[PDB]
Amino acid sequence: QISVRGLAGVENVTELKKNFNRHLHFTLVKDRNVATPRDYYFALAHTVRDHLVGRWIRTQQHYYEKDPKRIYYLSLEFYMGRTLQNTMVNLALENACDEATYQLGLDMEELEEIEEDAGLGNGGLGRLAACFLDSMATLGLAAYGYGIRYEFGIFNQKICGGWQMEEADDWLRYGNPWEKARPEFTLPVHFYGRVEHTSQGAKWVDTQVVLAMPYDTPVPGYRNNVVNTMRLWSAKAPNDFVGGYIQAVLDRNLAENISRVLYPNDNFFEGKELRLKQEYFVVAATLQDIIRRFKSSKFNFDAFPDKVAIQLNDTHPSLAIPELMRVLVDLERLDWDKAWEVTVKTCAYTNHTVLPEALERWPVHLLETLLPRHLQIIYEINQRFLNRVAAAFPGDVDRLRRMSLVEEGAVKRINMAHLCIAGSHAVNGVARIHSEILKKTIFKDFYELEPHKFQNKTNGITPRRWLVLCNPGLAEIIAERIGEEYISDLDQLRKLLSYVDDEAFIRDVAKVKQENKLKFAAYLEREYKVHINPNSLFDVQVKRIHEYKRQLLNCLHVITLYNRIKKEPNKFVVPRTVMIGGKAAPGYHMAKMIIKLITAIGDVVNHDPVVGDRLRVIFLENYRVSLAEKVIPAADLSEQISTAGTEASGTGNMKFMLNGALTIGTMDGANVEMAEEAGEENFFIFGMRVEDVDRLDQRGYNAQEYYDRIPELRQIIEQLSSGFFSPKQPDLFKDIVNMLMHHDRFKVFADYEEYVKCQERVSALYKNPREWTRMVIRNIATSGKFSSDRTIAQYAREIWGVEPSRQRLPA
Amino acid sequence: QISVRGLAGVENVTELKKNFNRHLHFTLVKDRNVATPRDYYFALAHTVRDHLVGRWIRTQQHYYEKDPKRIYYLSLEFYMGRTLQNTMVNLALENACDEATYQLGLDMEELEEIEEDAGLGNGGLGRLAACFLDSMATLGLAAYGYGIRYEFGIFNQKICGGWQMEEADDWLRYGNPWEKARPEFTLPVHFYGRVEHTSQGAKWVDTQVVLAMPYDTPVPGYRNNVVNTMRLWSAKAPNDFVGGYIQAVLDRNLAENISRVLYPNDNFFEGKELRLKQEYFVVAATLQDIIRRFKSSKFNFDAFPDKVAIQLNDTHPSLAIPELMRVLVDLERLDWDKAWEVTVKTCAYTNHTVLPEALERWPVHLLETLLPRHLQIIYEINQRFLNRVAAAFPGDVDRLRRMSLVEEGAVKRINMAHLCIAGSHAVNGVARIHSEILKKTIFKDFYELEPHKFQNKTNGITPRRWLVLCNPGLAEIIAERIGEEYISDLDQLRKLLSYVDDEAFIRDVAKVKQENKLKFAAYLEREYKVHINPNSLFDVQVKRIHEYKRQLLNCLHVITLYNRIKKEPNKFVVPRTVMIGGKAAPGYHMAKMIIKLITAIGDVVNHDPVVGDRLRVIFLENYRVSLAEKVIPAADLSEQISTAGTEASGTGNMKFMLNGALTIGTMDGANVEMAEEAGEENFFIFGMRVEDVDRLDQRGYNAQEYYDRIPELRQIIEQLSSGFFSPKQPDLFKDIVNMLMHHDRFKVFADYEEYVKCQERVSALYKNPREWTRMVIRNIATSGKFSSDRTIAQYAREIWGVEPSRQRLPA
Ligand SMILES: OC[C@@H]1O[C@@H](OC2=Cc3c(O)cc(O)cc3O[C@H]2c2ccc(O)cc2)[C@@H](O)[C@H](O)[C@H]1O
Ligand SMILES: OC[C@@H]1O[C@@H](OC2=Cc3c(O)cc(O)cc3O[C@H]2c2ccc(O)cc2)[C@@H](O)[C@H](O)[C@H]1O
Repeated sequence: QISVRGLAGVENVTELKKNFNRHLHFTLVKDRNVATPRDYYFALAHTVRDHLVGRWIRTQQHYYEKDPKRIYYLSLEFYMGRTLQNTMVNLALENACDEATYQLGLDMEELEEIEEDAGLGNGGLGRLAACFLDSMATLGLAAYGYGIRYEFGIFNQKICGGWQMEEADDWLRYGNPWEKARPEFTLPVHFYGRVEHTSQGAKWVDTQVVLAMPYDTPVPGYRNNVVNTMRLWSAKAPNDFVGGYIQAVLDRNLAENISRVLYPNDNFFEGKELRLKQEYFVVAATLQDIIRRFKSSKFNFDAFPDKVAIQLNDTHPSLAIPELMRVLVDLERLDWDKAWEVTVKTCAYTNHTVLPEALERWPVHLLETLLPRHLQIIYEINQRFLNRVAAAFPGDVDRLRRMSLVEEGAVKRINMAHLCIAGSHAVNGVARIHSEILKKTIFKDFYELEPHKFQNKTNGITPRRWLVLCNPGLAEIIAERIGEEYISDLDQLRKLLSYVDDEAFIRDVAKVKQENKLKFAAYLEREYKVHINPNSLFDVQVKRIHEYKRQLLNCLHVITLYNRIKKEPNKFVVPRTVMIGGKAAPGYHMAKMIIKLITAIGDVVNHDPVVGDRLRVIFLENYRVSLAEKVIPAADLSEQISTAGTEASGTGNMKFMLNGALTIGTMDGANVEMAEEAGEENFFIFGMRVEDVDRLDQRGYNAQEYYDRIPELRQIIEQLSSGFFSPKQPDLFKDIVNMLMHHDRFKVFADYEEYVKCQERVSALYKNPREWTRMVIRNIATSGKFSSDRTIAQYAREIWGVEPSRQRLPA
Repeated sequence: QISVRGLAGVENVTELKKNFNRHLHFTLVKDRNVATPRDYYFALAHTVRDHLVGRWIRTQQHYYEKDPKRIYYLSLEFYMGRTLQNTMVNLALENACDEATYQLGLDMEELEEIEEDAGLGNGGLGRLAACFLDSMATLGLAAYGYGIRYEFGIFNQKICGGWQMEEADDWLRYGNPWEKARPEFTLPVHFYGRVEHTSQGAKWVDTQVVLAMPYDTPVPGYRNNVVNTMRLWSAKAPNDFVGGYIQAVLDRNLAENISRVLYPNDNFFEGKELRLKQEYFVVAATLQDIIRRFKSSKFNFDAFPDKVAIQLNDTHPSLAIPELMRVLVDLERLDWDKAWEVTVKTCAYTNHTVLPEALERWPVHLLETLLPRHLQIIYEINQRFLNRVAAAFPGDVDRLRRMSLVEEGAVKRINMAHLCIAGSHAVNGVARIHSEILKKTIFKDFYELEPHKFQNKTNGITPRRWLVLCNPGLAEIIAERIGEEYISDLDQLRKLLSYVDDEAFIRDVAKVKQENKLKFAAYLEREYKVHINPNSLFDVQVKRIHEYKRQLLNCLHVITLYNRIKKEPNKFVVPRTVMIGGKAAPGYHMAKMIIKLITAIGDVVNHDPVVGDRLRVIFLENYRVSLAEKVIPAADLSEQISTAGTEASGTGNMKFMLNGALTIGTMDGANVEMAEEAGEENFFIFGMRVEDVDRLDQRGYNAQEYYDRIPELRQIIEQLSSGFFSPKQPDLFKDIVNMLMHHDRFKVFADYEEYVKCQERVSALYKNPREWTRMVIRNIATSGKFSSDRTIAQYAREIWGVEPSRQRLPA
């Protein structure tokens, strides 16, 4: 039906129907007469997975015999989403499976809606991991994702009475047809115990054992026949063990609780023991796998960093550094100095945030108890690292205190970021502005000691999931003009600037948007019986709910729009559907209040007969990867409105740009590079830059000043306090008011005026559909930099020391 | 290679090799080069399971369209063992799979050793369930096994320092290739809450929900193309739910603990709340399934007992009676009287023991809390039942007290046996002597009220698992003489009496035994490096360790044999390997002491150079279904030595008889019917009959009398007390001595003298191998009565009201 979806060859189609029917019979043990849509989805999934298998075995045996340098991407999050569509796209089977299912009397897109998200992440860091796996496979890297097979991913969000309610994300209830259990490669992980020092140095003894059972999931490259592996570990009680026999069997649960659930904190450090156990579990099992694979290869650990790269996604797997030192010194019996040389050449660290509340600072007592040998190693790392600091900066005692892996205080803690910098040959931020901030502020001391350590790798997104999968309409009109090479060479989208005056392309770009908006409107109607005006500007802020992301600033604008209509009812305004969605971490009270305020605004705005269909505010329930794939192709305006200096990069920004939305944003994270790529005349940039936030911090942020000088702001704060948006609970939003007036770390009121005025420019442009569409073409055409293929090629060349390849494997 | 194993057709073999290789590639995702024997086992299992699938779908759709009466066998235990061999035998694929694997360079029997027992039972009651499923499928009954999918079956037994140690039976670690998850047919089960009485009668409200997820396993009949279903329920926390979000997700474990582990009590009632929850879980989910299947059939609950039989394996699923009454009255709104008429015509009860410690007597407070509506219904059942008792036996107030479902005392309890008799149209014992005892003693009052209720169904064993699978050598020499109809018509073994003087058959029977003994000796050598003299009489007592089963009496004989050798070293005796095995329930101290005494006797006997290879005592570790299949075909002498009146039936007795062992036993359980079938001249019967035990109970059992009058007994008791068998812990066996001398409920010393003398007759016959073998032929030839096909045909005709059929399904 669509070119970019590939060929429905008569042979391909007849085989797929045959294999579909074989799986329905032998795999599902179902007759055509009793089979539910869920059975049909599973029959298709098994059929599509069969097509991976030959390439999956051949890829791995190609890496065995050719023995390239292996890349290990360690993350406590893989935010993978659904696998069925992505697999069909990367194997060129989408049109064949669509034809095959149609001939069988089935709608493939209804079947796709049955699959559970693999929601094994919180947000950007998690989704980055997932985009990276896709790009490493597409660039033919010998790459392995290593993580935890959480039984429960990020909670399912319900909205009840306008409030977030959390349900368990039981994603494995009907099984996972993609993964292969590898219980034969199960490994032991140790906890607690103590250290004895003997003639053969240190031994870690009297430990409790937890087994790590790996589950392998295929990662297909784009039409290159490469299939890499994501290995996720599952916690299992060891074989051998007052409540007696029954209670001892039930107590197996405690060890298995290690892989039970994803900690739902986005950009926030909660120092829970169980979280620490998850971090060590993934590091200990993974490094045993890496060492085993290293020893059984073509030929001493001198060559270890020429055969191994360990990339640490944030500080979460930071214990890989002391764990690698433990295995090399305590088990392989290397000298400390050689072990340390190997470790630093093997490991690199990615930082994702500058917010102090996000930094991992584990109490020393917890490490003493859980991981006694790791604490000893961390102390020895610290002594030798501070010895090098004293030699470079003699007598700079405060530098010694600031740089230490040990933080003094009521509770002594280990700074895991300091451990990562000390134990890694490369440290990177995730956008140029963030990487510079790292060198200027939080890691200034480390930058001065080792300037060549510090790099930038600007984030990207995979144009497979984030254009070809989610927006086939837009992929199609682009391919019709420039062919298909752009799908793994996204800089070719620059060829689109040649069509900025082409009436046909202009018509087609607006037509695809219109279709995406009618499809999203229909989804909202089907699933939730929510009606939206599809002739409205779709104004979309989707991301985790946080003070720094300033959903509240969006809230102040929505009420401004409502209050201007009530003041001048007869005055024409561009109709808007304002859509906000995202999950609040369960214990983040302010975030849960903000969700309640969005729904409360909706309760007034959406029922005012003076407003009617000119303005709608809706909270999108259960924002996750599959919902991103539906709403982002439907968006006209992308809200990227973080306080300047607070969003390290963002990736949602890059998805919206790729899918034909215009961006309203601050000069923050990758927004700066996106505005540089398209031209700032093609971006709605507003608000304080980093330097203006710093100047305001220097003289003190007084929010009362803004309230006193802006009548429209005062009216809104007064509506919040007096109970206009909570008439039966008039003091409901006291906490939001009090934070905005007195405790606002993110300076919401300081950007209010520039934001409202910038929003006026957005509406002005929207009234001119031709010029709106021409500005959209200028955005899409310059989004190529933001491909994760670009990001990964930089990692491969500048940190891992390996060369990418688009060249195909032979079958 | 062997006729009874079927045809290795060139086409059959080439297909199996093709499907083996397909599963290795697509199912296991493995190359020939990396594949372990475990992978090869799984490739074969998946290949063999594929052959079930067509027959499995067709059988179930045949029952849908033909709508016969359905039989529901409710058991908290299915002791199934391994499935791979049984499946190949029942589909006639054993020789083809053997040839197919041989051509692939693989030993099918090594592959079979990789499969985990489905050890979802304790002993006889559990194994009876399993034999019954096999026979119902072989007799073309529309039968369903309903139970619990325990994550952990009966514990793995290790012997450490001569002591039992329990390990968790992690039978699902590598998956179960036989079962099909049916998460789509998940049902809710309710716990706790309270009852409100409204205008529409009673409602059960404010309950906690646990979901029951069914797993369906195929049950193949013998070469009749019938494939029935065993449905096992798995506990799952409901969708919707101070430790906050993380703790609430971890707390899902508590509801899922319901299907975590099999209670390892054989013939003993432990009143644990979690056990009660398991009983209600299996009853509530099962009866919802039954009611749904009843409503969606060819046509009011009047016809319900013409379409449904519920068979209660012991009192474990006794709550089916009040549960069926709850659904019919509270949900379907039937009058009490009609509901009760339906319930009694639907339900029947099997009793497995007369021992008071085994009877389920649940505290009323526990039922009040867990199952408030069920307690109300049980009270109303009791009132109406005792009203019928008062009318039949006016003024017999003590009869009213003895028959009540309610037992008065410090703790008021419900007698679940009384509930079963009241709520069932049929009650059966499991051997003629046991069924008569029921009518004469524990259920005398009930027999007088309703004599036509009380039946006998003598236990049986499936000659598929217990002859063709385990002893193909013996199956073969029998088929060579009488053909193969005996395999599902076991009374044809009577034709073997024609060969009692045939020199060839006599030679062949002794040759098969000799081969079985060399194969068992080799297994013991391979797995445990234990050496046994294969030219010794194999004297075997395998069953759960209990005082009533009198492993201790076997112990007194072994030491008698040792003490006679030491007294007269030069005197020739028939060499013996004395083998004892079985599990002790973890909390049964006396049972664990007995295991320790068997190993302690071994520690002396097996190292005395005067004894050498003339006598060996060994404890067989981890007695289970797969180990029964190895040792029972190797046995010369079957020990069945329970105190007369205590073993309801036994089934181990019947296995040994089928496999060419002679029996030494009491006139207890089915031993009486086995001696009647073969002729008592062909059995080594000894000891008190029931009437002699009763006479001893009447004047008081004084064990000191026996000790005072039997010098050989006194010597042994003195060896036990003085520390001869525990030299470093001389008082180790004080508890055994004290129980034997003062508290022995099973009168061990009273049968000592007759047992030793009967054992002398066994040895005398063994010295004459021709006459031993002729007596064996007379045993095998008369074992036909003991087929579970015979037992099931009786259930079908005399309780369920359905006609068996050996006729085949068409494909
Ligand atoms: O940001 C400031 C913090 O926010 C809230 O607590 C949490 C912070 C948080 C966040 O800022 C972003 C997230 O994605 C997640 C967060 O989780 C918690 C939290 C607090 C209590 C818990 O039960 C668990 C975590 C506040 O409740 C807390 O007082 C404050 O320290
Ligand atoms: O037979 C007499 C009983 O035996 C032991 O307890 C148990 C009995 C028992 C049995 O006779 C056969 C079995 O298969 C299992 C049995 O389990 C326990 C038992 C006691 C304590 C526990 O922790 C659990 C069960 C004795 O420890 C107990 O004192 C006594 O009442």
